[PDB]
Amino acid sequence: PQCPPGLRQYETMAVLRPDMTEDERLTLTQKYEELLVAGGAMYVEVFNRGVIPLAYSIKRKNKAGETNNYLDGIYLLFTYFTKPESISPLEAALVTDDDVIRSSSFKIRKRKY
Amino acid sequence: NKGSVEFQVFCFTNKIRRLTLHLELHKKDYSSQRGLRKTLGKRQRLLAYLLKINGVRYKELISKLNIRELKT
Amino acid sequence: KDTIADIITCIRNADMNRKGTVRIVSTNITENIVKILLREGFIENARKHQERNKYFLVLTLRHLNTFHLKRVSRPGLRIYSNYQRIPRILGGMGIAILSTSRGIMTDREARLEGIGGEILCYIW
Amino acid sequence: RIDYRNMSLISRFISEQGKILSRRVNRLTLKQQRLITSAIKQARILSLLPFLN
Amino acid sequence: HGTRKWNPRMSPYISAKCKGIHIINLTRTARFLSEACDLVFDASSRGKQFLIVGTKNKAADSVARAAIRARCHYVNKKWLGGMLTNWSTTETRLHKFRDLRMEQTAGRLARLPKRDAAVVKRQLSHLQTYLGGIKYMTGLPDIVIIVDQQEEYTALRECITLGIPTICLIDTNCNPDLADISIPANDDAIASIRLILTKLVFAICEGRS
RNA sequence: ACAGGCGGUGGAAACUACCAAGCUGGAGUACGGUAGGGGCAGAGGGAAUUUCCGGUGGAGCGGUGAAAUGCGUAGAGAUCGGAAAGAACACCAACGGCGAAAGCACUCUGCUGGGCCGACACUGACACUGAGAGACGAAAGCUAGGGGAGCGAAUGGGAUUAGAUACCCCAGUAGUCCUAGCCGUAAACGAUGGAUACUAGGCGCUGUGCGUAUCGACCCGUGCAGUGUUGUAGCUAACGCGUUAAG
Ligand SMILES: [Mg+2]
Ligand SMILES: [Mg+2]
Ligand SMILES: [Mg+2]
Ligand SMILES: [Mg+2]
Ligand SMILES: [Mg+2]
Ligand SMILES: [Mg+2]
Ligand SMILES: [Mg+2]
Ligand SMILES: [Mg+2]
Ligand SMILES: [Mg+2]
Repeated sequence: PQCPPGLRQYETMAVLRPDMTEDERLTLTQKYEELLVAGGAMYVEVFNRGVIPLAYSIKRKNKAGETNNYLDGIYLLFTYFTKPESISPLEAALVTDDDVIRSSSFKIRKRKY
Repeated sequence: NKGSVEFQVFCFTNKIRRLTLHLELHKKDYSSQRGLRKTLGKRQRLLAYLLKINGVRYKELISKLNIRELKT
Repeated sequence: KDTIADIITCIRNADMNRKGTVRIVSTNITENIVKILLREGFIENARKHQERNKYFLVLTLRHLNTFHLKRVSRPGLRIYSNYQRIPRILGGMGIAILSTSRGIMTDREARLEGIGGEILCYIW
Repeated sequence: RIDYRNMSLISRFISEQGKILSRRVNRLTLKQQRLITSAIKQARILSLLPFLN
Repeated sequence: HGTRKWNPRMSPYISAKCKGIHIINLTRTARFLSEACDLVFDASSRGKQFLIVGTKNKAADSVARAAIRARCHYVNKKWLGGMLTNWSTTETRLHKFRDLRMEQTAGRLARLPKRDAAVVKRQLSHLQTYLGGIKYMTGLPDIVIIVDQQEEYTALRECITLGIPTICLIDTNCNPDLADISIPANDDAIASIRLILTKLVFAICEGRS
């Protein structure tokens, strides 16, 4: 699927907590879609990955103040088109939120190798 | 598009104007400043060529694009 | 820039590498210059062709001497001469290609014609 | 292909300690080698592959 | 010889080429084979002495047998410097070498000790290795033939110094300006050597009359 | 007299120049592809070190050509666990890439500059260099406001020494970092100004095409623009340069 002239292709892979239940990630994936689609966006998709253990331990502090040590987590992956001037809200939300641990927004392109 | 003399000035006039608004924020982008003076210089030698060939086109082009005329 | 300044060198460098062909550019001025070297015996043959609308010429050099050359009148300093100061290179072994109002000729042909002009390059 | 989400292609160009191998032993090209660096450095931040050991 | 070994000097004398290997031209050389055999046939009638310089291992014995057919001379082993240029020292070693063969005839070996006879033995053996085909020269040749340019680079230069015409190895390895007579295509095998060597040695025979 | 200078006069029109039209090879634009640590700004990441908090435990630790200063039973060093901070990015890494230089390397994202090639859109010499002038410009240093882990001018102490205001060792301020601005100097070197044409080759490194080919890429063969190493002619006082010239 091609892109319109007004925007290019981005992608996003996240790292979620392992202890989350089913009902939580439904509201979470729904939170980013309505947030990502509220801005200029087209052709949003959502893949899923398991609880593959992490290569190194993690420290994350919630609003309550306590910290937690993790070893496994739920990975998510997005592939979408958004405008260039509508990505910094996404990256901003992927750091303030406590359910998300890491965030890596990449811009994959065509390469002939 | 065409490659006429007045058309090259129109593209540089937008390329120059596009970079002025950028340097209002990223004033420390001195590498782009070196590129800005090129387009400012390329149009200077083209308009210098347009002048001695035909002055009518010069006064009409500078009037619509709001270009400062050079002394001497 | 000066075309003829490049013409004299493309023939010079060919003799240093000791080649036969030159593939020299064709113009209204060079065709007259080359024409003098044919009659004067400095070049064996010349020949014309084209690859685009532009044109070229192909020379044929001779097989311990060296084909000396020199330019005289440059863009930064033009040199003219009257009839009484027409040079005589090496007592006659060389020649001078100079432009008169009646086209370009050899200095000897100017000695008979009685008209000086703009010396451009000496030959020996 | 060559990217961060591919484990099999990236896992065969790392050392036992998780370091990046040289172009000579990998026998890659320039465009290829520069991406193995990026694909690994990206993945390490994601905890898909450890920084050391 | 190859894309990494072709000298740009031979470019006038190249016709085509193939996968890696090089193809020499047989047309231009045929004129020089005539000019060579014409000059060698004409020179041999006046009674001159010639020389051949062959030290390549593949054609060490071929050049040796090549000299027996005519009254020319060969150089089977290395050049050892100053053979023709430093001829005054060569006459000393040849006058020396000529005498030692007469020294062996006498019964003076008996009165010499064991080790002293060995030195004289190894002395004469060393000169035989390098001064074999020259024992009947008695002067300087007028034309000298080169079988190999690379391995015998020194021999080609003393000819240029003394001003002696010569034949060379004009195949793509070397420079063609060093010899006036030019015969390419001799680095292939003995076929390229014997076909040319026997042909030129043949012309010397009828020229001798 | 010649030669040469000034002025007038009648002719020649190649060249310089002028005037009127033409072309596209130089230059540039529009396109379509493409590599890169180009630059600016904002977010993300780990080890390592240091300090503090405690647990464990008990005499040395640390350093040197040898020693001592120093730290330590008021519990050091070492060893697991934890809080925090600052600065810098191993491996990839070179016969490597980009930039006008100075310089740019952990990751991404945004805005943005320049270069290369292809071709059938176009422009019609719109070019080169550049006195003055202007901009950028390593570290060090200065003026305010912050920050300061580690390393470290200065200054102390312990040694080496006839002496040691040094080399060595233990502690360590400014500074090193960030944001505004000044300073405008370096072996700021390729000790080699820029532009253009011509002038044998050999090896291999990128970028982008073409064709062969396994037409899956690859490989092989060539064009262009670059980047390195040998080297012919030629130059050079010599060393050496040598298609990126010091021809
Ligand atoms: Mg002109
Ligand atoms: Mg005219
Ligand atoms: Mg100046
Ligand atoms: Mg500084
Ligand atoms: Mg200076
Ligand atoms: Mg420097
Ligand atoms: Mg200097
Ligand atoms: Mg300089
Ligand atoms: Mg060299």
